Amino acid sequence: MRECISIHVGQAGVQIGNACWELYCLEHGIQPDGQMPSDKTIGGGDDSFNTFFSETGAGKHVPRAVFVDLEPTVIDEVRTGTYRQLFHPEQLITGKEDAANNYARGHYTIGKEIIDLVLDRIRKLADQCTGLQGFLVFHSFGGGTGSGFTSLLMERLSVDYGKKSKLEFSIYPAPQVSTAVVEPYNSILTTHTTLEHSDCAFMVDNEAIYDICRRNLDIERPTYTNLNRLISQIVSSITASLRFDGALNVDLTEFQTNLVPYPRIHFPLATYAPVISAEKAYHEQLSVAEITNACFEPANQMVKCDPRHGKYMACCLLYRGDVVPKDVNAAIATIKTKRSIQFVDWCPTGFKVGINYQPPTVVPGGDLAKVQRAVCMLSNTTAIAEAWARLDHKFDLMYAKRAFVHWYVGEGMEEGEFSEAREDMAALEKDYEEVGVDGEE
Amino acid sequence: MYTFVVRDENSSVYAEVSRLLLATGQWKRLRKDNPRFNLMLGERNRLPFGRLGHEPGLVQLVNYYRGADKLCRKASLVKLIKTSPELSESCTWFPESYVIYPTNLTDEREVFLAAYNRRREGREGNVWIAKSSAGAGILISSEASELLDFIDEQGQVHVIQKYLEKPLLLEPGHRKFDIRSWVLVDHLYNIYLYREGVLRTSSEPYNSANFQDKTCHLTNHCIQKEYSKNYGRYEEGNEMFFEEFNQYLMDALNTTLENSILLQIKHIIRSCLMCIEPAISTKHLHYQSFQLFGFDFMVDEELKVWLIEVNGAPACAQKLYAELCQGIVDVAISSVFPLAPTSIFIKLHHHHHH
Amino acid sequence: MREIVHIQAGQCGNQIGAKFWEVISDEHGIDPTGSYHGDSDLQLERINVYYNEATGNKYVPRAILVDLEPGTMDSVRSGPFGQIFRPDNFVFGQSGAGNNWAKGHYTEGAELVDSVLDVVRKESESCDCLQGFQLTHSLGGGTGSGMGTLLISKIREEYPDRIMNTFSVMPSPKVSDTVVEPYNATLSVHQLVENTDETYCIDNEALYDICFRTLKLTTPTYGDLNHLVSATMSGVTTCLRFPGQLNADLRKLAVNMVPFPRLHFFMPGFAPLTSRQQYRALTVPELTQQMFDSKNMMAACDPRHGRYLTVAAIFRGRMSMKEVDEQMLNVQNKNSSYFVEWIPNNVKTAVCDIPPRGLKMSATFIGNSTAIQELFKRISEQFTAMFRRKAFLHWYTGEGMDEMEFTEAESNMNDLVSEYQQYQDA
Amino acid sequence: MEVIELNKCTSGQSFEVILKPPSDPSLEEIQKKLEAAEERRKYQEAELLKHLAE
Ligand SMILES: C=C/C=C\[C@H](C)[C@H](OC(N)=O)[C@@H](C)[C@H](O)[C@@H](C)C/C(C)=C\[C@H](C)[C@@H](O)[C@@H](C)/C=C\[C@@H](O)C[C@@H]1OC(=O)[C@H](C)[C@@H](O)[C@H]1C
Ligand SMILES: Nc1nc2c(ncn2[C@@H]2O[C@H](COP(=O)(O)OP(=O)(O)OP(=O)(O)O)[C@@H](O)[C@H]2O)c(=O)[nH]1
Ligand SMILES: Nc1ncnc2c1ncn2[C@@H]1O[C@H](COP(=O)(O)OP(=O)(O)CP(=O)(O)O)[C@@H](O)[C@H]1O
Ligand SMILES: Nc1nc2c(ncn2[C@@H]2O[C@H](COP(=O)(O)OP(=O)(O)O)[C@@H](O)[C@H]2O)c(=O)[nH]1
Ligand SMILES: [Ca+2]
Ligand SMILES: [Ca+2]
Ligand SMILES: [Ca+2]
Ligand SMILES: [Mg+2]
Ligand SMILES: [Mg+2]
Ligand SMILES: [Mg+2]
Repeated sequence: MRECISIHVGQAGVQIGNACWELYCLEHGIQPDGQMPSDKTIGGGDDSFNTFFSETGAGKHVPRAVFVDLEPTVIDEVRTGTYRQLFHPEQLITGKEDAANNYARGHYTIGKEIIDLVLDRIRKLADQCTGLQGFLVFHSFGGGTGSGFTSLLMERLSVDYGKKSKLEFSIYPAPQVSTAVVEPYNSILTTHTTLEHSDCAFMVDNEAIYDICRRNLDIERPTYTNLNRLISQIVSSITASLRFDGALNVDLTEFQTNLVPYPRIHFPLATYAPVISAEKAYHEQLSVAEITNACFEPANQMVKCDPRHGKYMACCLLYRGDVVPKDVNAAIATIKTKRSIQFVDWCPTGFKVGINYQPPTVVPGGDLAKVQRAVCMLSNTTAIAEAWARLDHKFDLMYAKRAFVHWYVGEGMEEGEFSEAREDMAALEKDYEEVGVDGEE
Repeated sequence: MYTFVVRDENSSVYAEVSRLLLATGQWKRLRKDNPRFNLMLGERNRLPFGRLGHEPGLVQLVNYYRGADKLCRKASLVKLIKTSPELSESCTWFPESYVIYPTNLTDEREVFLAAYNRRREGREGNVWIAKSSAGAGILISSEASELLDFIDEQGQVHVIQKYLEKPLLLEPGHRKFDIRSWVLVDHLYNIYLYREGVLRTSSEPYNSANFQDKTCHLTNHCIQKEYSKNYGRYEEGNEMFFEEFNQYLMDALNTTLENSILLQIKHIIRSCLMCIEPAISTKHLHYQSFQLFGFDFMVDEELKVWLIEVNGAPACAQKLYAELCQGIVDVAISSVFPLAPTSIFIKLHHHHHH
Repeated sequence: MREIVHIQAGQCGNQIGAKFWEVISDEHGIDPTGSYHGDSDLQLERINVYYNEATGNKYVPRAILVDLEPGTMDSVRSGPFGQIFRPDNFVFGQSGAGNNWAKGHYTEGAELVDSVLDVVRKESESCDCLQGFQLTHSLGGGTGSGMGTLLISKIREEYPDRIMNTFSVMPSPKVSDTVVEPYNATLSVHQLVENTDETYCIDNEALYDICFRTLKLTTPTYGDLNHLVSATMSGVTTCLRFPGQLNADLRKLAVNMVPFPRLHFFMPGFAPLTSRQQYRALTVPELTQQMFDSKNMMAACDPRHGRYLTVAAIFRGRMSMKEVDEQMLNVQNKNSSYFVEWIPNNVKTAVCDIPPRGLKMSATFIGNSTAIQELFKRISEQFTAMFRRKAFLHWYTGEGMDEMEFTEAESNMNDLVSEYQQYQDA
Repeated sequence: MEVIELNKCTSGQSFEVILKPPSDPSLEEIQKKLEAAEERRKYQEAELLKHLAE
């Protein structure tokens, strides 16, 4: 068994974190007070769930997690909430005033003053680990803390934990729920400085989740609560391999090995099905073929884009529930004869498949219906570069006029960091194009 | 009030579509870089499809299908036909073709020579034609050596295609021609064949003993108006329209345009577009597409129809601009953005059971 | 707790400020004696942003009242909620400022300003995490304008890393006390250009025209104008005073609204504006259309004469957020040309469940529009018409000012006008 | 369509199907960056206070 430490940064990171740990407790049979009746080894153990939970002598199962935010009110929810007994104070870190949606404020001005405290608290967790794998880092692109402090933290983690893997779960900005006009700046600045420090990053576009919640959960105006419950379901599918018995993606290194042959191109697309409303009075249960076919619909992707007009480098299918290999292979055969699926020439056309027999857990009284079988597909497709193109275009529009730039320079950032970051993104877009792509008539 | 942007100033068809939209009084044109449009009349090259369909509260439509280039490039069309089971290497309405990369750059040179050699041995007609999308640029020859060498002198991909030695010749004049069909595919992937086509004719008598002089061999409107003395002699602008061509077919061959030719044209159009539908359909996509295509056909003396190529950004015949452009607005645009007959189109559909 | 420290200076500043505290005290369920009598926890959740908690569960406005004569603050103290203010936070002289920026800024105001800063420090010292300051004042008089901008400069020196926000009443010949108002306002605008992060521009002629034309008040009083302003101030600060995601504090608001440091002058607006049919239900579509109607805006500038750099819209009351989003998207999608295209998604919308007293719903508009240049052009024209003849200058040179300072103020405001124009053409 | 590396346990199973074969900054440097930005904030603030002193 090898430990993983989760790090939740800023409002989005923290609130998504609270949704995930809630779901993990429900999946593992851990009560709000930390007790876990099914765990017969009191006060210790090296089971798969111990990758995410340590144990006290009193039998408390404590998340290997640190929460960090530059303002106290979101993390005060956690101190005060249903699972408050789960965490001890040293795991929750708050400042007094936030980064004001300003990467420079998060990275340089405030980050400089809190980074050593955060590393100290992380060090305390690492000292409990017999064989630390690395880190799972949750944050928004758009917030000043999620963008700026995370990139600082990622740099320092590479220094203090050089051999350790670092995965990201990143919330890509959507104007339908966004709170700052400058989020394109923050996104590109943080991507630039974090790029070399992250081994694999799962981007979730709030636009996609928002529209899935509206369309499939019939929620007229989704809240962060609706959004995060769905995000936690996807995160859980992705990390289930680290927390349950299995032979696929059983450690962080395997995520890179299976999904990322090209280091800079480390952003797999997640696709998830089925998403069914709990208020739906009559629901016909979807087959293995139907939920698998749904993995190739943009409407079910965590980022809207068109994989038909890109190339695959890798594809992983992660099932939960009543699924056997026979039905997966029958579904895949059919899908290949009907769908556009081009792999790059230097990779095999194939799928790595994981099945966990335990169907998805749902939060009691939540939006999601219990289903007999579900699947998360992780594919490294060049199509996800569409999201970088979108972001880079908005960045260009504002930067050409230097709109809002004085806010960043005012915190000690040089204007040159803007163009440097944008140049790095230009190369990233070109990398995707090289991998992915070959009037008056 | 619906909104749209124009990003191809060079398009006659969509200049007229734009003109019409404004005339409805219910469409407003924005600056070409305003993202809050309902409708994009896109640029021909590197249209940013990746930025479409991400505008909260705006249904967005564009006048190109991402991926249609597979059909609309010479080399891409050859590859698409040979590798698609629904079309296949034994497809009967497309001339034997090969993709050849200049030796200064897979490549079917040896496969071409083998087929070429077989014909040369069996006394068969052996005139092939070299051409490429990078042209205005064409070479017709019965010698493989000339064909392959002409391509090396260039730096772009080429296609060597079997030259139809037995074309249908119009009389009087003993002259060659090709048929242009305009096809509109809407956002639901309804395939609409414009009822009016045009025959782009050669005003020079066809001569099989001289491929050196290409004016009697190439029916392109530009070439005829430039290098042909008899331009406009038989018909205005070397364009014969379907009514006259039908009357000719009745008079001369005791048949009809519909029977002898259009059945095959409709078959070919539907085969091509249904083949790539899965690759390009926007049915469940966050933005929608339509596109106007220009299919080019040749007819041989046995009244067999051959596909020559598909154009992704066609112009129209002057006399037909108004009708077709109104047709575009009615079926492609107002279908998505309704305003506050006897269609001009033939909906191509067929569901044979087996 | 992100505390805001409120300052109100001079006659206009104190009359509007008093009305403002009356209005938001009613919203938070605070009675005139500082006792809480509300029925919703939403009322207290962010109450500490504007109020301190005294002994006996009393809430006291974090407010400093400043004047160079005692009259208006006497009236405030004798007014409805006058006893709610901290007695030590009344800071005043006796000689007045005579509608004279120089008296406010350099002579009379100078003698008083340190005592004001002492009270400002006392309030700041007890803040757990001070956001910054909001000042209410007029630009056309002497105390609010001259001493108000002196205060702002000294506050910036002592608190350089805190946000400075003003509600600034711009003079108009149509609703005017003295002919020197354009002098006082031109002098003050240069101060605001350099030393505030956000300035809400309230034109007295706009207020008057709303009262006369739309509200059908035959003879509007300063009292009528001030209730409009108070309602607007309540709306624009809703995001600071109640739970919310968007523009929830002064700095995040500035980062969203101010793309260039000098262009931080906002046009506010309020809906509904209804004449005494007053019981008629208002719809979201109607709120939205009126909120964006030039007639509902308070800078007397035609929005169609310029472009929006950024817009914040706040809706209050129980309503469909789905419909709000739809209606806001409609306004932008149907008049997209009036929003600069080089700041994507530059219109932000907030919804708060608690509506103003006596309304089912309301909407407040904050626009950073280049059309605000018309306001400064008007002031500049009135300034020059007098200054070219050096008319009325002796009132100022008698306090030690020289003509060169007027020349520089003039140049500064014309520079500001030019800066707006370049982004209107961008 | 070859299945490979089939692994089974009580909690589930995993395998691979192939349809077709193929054809940092040091602590010191981070420090200097953070201190350089802090220095620039100090300079800008010093300049402001000078302006206000005048
Ligand atoms: C002159 C119009 C007075 C009232 C109107 C009928 C309207 O009242 C209702 N209930 O719809 C209000 C909202 C008007 O549209 C406003 C323009 C009135 C306005 C703010 C100012 C006038 C210039 C001024 O004469 C003032 C003394 C008159 C009435 C105020 O007591 C109305 C209340 O004032 C508020 O602060 C809240 C928004 C809310 O409680 C509001 C009902
Ligand atoms: N999915 C999801 N997105 C969120 C949540 N909270 C914030 N966001 C998104 O995150 C971006 C704003 O960043 P935040 O995480 O709120 O900012 P922060 O990291 O706290 O940084 P500062 O507040 O600027 O110090 C916007 O795009 C929001 O839509 C959440 O709970 N779930
Ligand atoms: N295989 C073939 N056999 C006989 N004639 C051919 C031929 N290929 C091309 N031609 C002649 O050459 C002309 C141009 O060919 P092609 O269509 O491939 O290039 P192009 O795109 O420049 C003209 P267009 O697309 O407008 O028809 C055709 O109109 C036809 O008359
Ligand atoms: N809206 C409003 N404007 C006022 C009020 N009192 C004065 N004014 C305006 O304020 C300016 C005069 O400044 P005033 O505040 O009286 O001078 P001060 O006491 O020296 O600050 C002129 O533009 C007046 O029109 C008021 O109560 N409400
Ligand atoms: Ca144990
Ligand atoms: Ca590393
Ligand atoms: Ca004195
Ligand atoms: Mg935050
Ligand atoms: Mg062509
Ligand atoms: Mg007065």
